[PDB]
Amino acid sequence: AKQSLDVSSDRRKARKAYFTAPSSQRRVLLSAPLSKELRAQYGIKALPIRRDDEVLVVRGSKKGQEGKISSVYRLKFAVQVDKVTKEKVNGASVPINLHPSKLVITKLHLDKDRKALIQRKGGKLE
Amino acid sequence: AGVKAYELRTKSKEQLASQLVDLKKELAELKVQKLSRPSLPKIKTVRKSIACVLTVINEQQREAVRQLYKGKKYQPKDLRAKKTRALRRALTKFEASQVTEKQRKKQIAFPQRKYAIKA
Amino acid sequence: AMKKVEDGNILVFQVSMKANKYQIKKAVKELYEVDVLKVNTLVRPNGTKKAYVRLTADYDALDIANRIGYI
Amino acid sequence: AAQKSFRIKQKMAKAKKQNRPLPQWIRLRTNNTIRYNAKRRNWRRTKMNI
Amino acid sequence: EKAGHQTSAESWGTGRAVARIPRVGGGGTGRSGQGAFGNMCRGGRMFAPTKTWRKWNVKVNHNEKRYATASAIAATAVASLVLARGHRVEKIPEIPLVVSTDLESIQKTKEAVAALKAVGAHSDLLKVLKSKKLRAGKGKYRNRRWTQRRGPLVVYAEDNGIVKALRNVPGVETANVASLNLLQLAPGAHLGRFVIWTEAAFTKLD
Amino acid sequence: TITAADRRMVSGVTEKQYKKGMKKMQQLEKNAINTQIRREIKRVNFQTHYRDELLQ
Amino acid sequence: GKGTPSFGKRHNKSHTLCNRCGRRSFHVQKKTCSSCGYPAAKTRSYNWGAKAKRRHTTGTGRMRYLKHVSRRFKNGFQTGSASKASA
RNA sequence: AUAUUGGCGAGAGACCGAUAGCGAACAAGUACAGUGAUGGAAAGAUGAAAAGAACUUUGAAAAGAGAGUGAAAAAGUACGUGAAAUUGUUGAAAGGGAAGGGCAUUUGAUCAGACA
RNA sequence: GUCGAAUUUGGGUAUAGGGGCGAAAGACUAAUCGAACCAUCUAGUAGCUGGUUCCUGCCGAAGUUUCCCUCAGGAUAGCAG
RNA sequence: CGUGGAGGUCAGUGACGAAGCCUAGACCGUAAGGUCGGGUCGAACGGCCUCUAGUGCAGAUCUUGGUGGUAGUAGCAAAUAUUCAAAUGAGAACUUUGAAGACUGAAGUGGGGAAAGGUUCCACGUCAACAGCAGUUGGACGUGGGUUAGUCGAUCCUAAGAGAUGGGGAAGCUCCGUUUCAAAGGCCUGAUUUUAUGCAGGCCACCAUCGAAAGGGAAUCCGGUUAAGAUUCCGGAACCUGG
RNA sequence: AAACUUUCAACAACGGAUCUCUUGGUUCUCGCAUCGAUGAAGAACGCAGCGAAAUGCGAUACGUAAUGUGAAUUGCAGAAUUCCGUGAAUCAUCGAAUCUUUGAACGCACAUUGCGCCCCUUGGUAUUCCAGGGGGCAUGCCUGUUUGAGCGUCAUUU
Repeated sequence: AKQSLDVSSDRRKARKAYFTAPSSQRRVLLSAPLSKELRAQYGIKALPIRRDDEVLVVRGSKKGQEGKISSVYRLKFAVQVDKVTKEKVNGASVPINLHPSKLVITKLHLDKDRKALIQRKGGKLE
Repeated sequence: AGVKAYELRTKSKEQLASQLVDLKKELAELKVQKLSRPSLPKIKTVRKSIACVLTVINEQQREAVRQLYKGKKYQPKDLRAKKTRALRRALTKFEASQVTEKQRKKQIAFPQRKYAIKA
Repeated sequence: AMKKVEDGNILVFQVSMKANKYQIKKAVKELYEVDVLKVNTLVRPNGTKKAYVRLTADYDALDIANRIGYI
Repeated sequence: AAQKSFRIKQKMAKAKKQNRPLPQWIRLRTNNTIRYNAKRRNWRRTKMNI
Repeated sequence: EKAGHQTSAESWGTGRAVARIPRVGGGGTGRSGQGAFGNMCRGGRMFAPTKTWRKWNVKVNHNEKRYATASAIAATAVASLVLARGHRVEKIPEIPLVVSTDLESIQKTKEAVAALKAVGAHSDLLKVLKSKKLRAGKGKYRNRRWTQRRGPLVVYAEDNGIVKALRNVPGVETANVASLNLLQLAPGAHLGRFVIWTEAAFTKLD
Repeated sequence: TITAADRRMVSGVTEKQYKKGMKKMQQLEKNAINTQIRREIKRVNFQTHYRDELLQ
Repeated sequence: GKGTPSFGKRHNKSHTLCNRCGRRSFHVQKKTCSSCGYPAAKTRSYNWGAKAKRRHTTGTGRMRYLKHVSRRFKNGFQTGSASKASA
């Protein structure tokens, strides 16, 4: 159980922290797990989602599908994969808000900073 | 777009004054075009640029004044440390440890000593 | 407004509240290059000030009106 | 009162510019609690008391 | 203690044909004219507001407090009262259950649980982990949310890493001979927990 | 000019929703005005000092 | 006569807008605001006003200055500026 | 060492659970009332997700009626569950200045248990 | 009824609560006047009126003594559990 | 017996449907109440040995909220009064135009302002609500546009009064008083032709400020113009003040 | 015999109880010392590509700089090179600035967007009139400076 006196077990405060988090605090909340493919590759488990990652849906009605994130939507705690969508009655298509804890990242989008991210965390990266 | 702040610092005082008369004519153009069309989102960065030039103009002069009051008493009140009014009364560290020469001897003669209890 | 510009040779501006008829007559000459007979002002009941600037007969407000992009 | 002081007239103009309903696009926003304009004032209902 | 009294409410008296409790004065709002200050009124104070000088703790004679924890210790023998709490003891070799002291030096949670099972307490280790249910009250948003049963209690004379080893494994608690809480020897005031005595704790208990 | 109807277009609203949307605002006010007049008529006619023109 | 016919003669404002609290408590003939107290140096309040304090105390406005003092305290009332690291 | 119903930052409970808990869980000292000092509320909840009803027809329209979305419209922005007063429809019975109750059995409707 | 004067009335102004003002009626002082209005002391005090929330079993009264500025109330004894 | 929470236990029940609600359906109990069936419903909850309390309602001219009977009833009756046709519209006793008939009768039911309101003015669209009938009309609803000054007002002056200063009381909030027991101030130019203003004689003693859109007061008229502004805008003809 | 009244169940109404929730309250414990003439607390008026209010801000107006993180904001439009980068963002952090008219509020007033004066600079054929621009002009008290007042007072002298 908890030891430190600086951290809270209060359910009211946890749910207050979560729903009130600013954007830069939510980026860490939206971490998604890497595949059995990549975690032997990059030696790392999860990463904060980014807009261009390629991803596979491992839970829900959309299970088994895959695509590339269109927009990471941080008000809704949602990520929008294109190739996962639902069509309205009048033909306009609408995206399916997914929660990245239910996804798996197949291919990363690497920058200097993203390379630096995997640096700190114990990776190797080719 | 918008100006970058660190690229302006290199510019001289009187270039920026010319830079800023250009950005002002821009709005007088972009506020005429904003009543001919429904929306004109471009007008945001041009008036947040005028604030990025005025920040550097004013930043230069204030550290041109820090240099001509440098290293001497009585500099204008808005260049002084701010702190808080209770902490600007606040006898300075030099007027704190001020001690009469009587105790100054007493301190030196009998200061507090370190010791321990074993054997 | 535009019916005076194209008729009575009068430019109609939204001018700042702090400005008086001396500062207006001076900044019309400076920005738009013109010469002014007369300035009349009123504070609109949204809380802003309107100016009726009547250029001299040496000019045509219609000629300058469309130079800054409205007409 | 047909011949006015500027501090009054400046307060008539602030109440003229709050006199409009909600803009519609506000309702469409995520987590919107707001429904209608609850502070609408009317010269036939509540006098603003200067 | 200011709750409900923040109002200025006078009784309207009589003769206006409504009950005589104090009515909020004023107008134009719709709070105005409604009863106040009573315990029978909406928004008024309660009957007998609770107050913090209610006696909370309780003194118990230190000799009687000791009288109880020497019954709760004599009650962890006598197998029949252990079964009456649960505590599947059917498989255990005998009771009291005295383990070699080396259990006090075990450094790891993985190594500790392997020891309790090897002793034969696994039956009661499973009684927990099967029993976790939500709380049936409003105490679920008061941070009491999850409930469960109480596995064995381990008693050690000297601590080396054994308290942190077993602290994660659910429902299982550890105490020193020198302490022996009653709250941990008779939960709910029901005697006879199943206690695991280390050797050095079972001599020092004398 | 831009005929503020057109502003509503660009803003992400339709000249259709502007009816369906505003008529839900037009009526939802009444449920304030119907909840005020209902609770109101109970205690409003209570009057502090009333002379009772004659009683005998 | 003391009722609805007399309520018709009532058009002249006794009070006008106050500059300090802007509440229209300002009395025209006494030249005094009956809420803040202007033009008195001190701000009118009373310990029997327990609500009417809670209305106007500090924290019910913008706090254009005090807002930042607790932040500015924990740092030590620093001056100068931060330097840099990387990335 | 002591005091602290303010301030800042934290952790907690055998506390209240939207008529309760602060007056205020919501754009609450807010809307509103008064000349003023002052007085001062009401107001939480679709769904996992708007996927918030395209398309057809009658009607001037609101909507209706079908199809459609959804695990469910017995969730349609009057939206979780949806009680009681009270009401409309259908069915049953009753009725000579009230109605309603107790004991008793007949008549009508219903109910098991049991046997076998 | 009175209607050229002890007239009628607008605005400015002065007088504020045991105070003001009154050609006087205890009149008027923001529908409040034999002491205004608003908040606190205040959940003022009441020997006086009203109310006091589930079952069932066993037992079961008193309106009388003495004293009290005591007589719409208490102490005391008696009856009762 | 029942209710809201706490400790224990039944390795209790539950999206294969918890809780709740409706149920002249069944069972147990002397009773408070408990157990089951069916219907609606959707995420939590009980039995028992114990702990604790903001723990049980039919009334209090009880609090809050909702709703009845009365009842399609009381009434929607002052200010003389309307009618035909056409146009619009889905719809006309009520909107619009014409035609009639009337009325206020200039101490007006007209043409303008003061206090007060604050956008009610004007245009276009729209008719859910409001207009105690109706409504295509609206002082409503949604969107817009509109108030132009050297001369008109304020601004200035003082009235009745208010109110700093100097002082004087008062534990103090503040009170007295308004030129008062006050060292209360800046002018007119001569002296200067190093330079501008030293030094010069004389003076003048009223010595804050506030206080009137009806009192005092520098000066503007005619004609035309707008959907809505004009002694302000236009054209013309004047005038005042400071320099 | 219908209507009608009344009782009950069904489905549907009017109404919002009940149950289940909870980014709020409430009480107790722990740590901390931090408002303002260097203009506070409060007030008014303004600021958005489309905002009425709430939160944010001040004509640099939902923010400017700086710093960290490292690719959004999102109702729609938009921006895209700003995407292996001195760099997205209603982001955190915040040390440098801005800070309208006011307010202890200070040139004097203030029911007025009234009325001054002084110094520097600018225009109009102007040291004096008018305009524009920048910096000023409160009271009490303290230490010092300079200029003074008084047969209060000591000398100097002629």
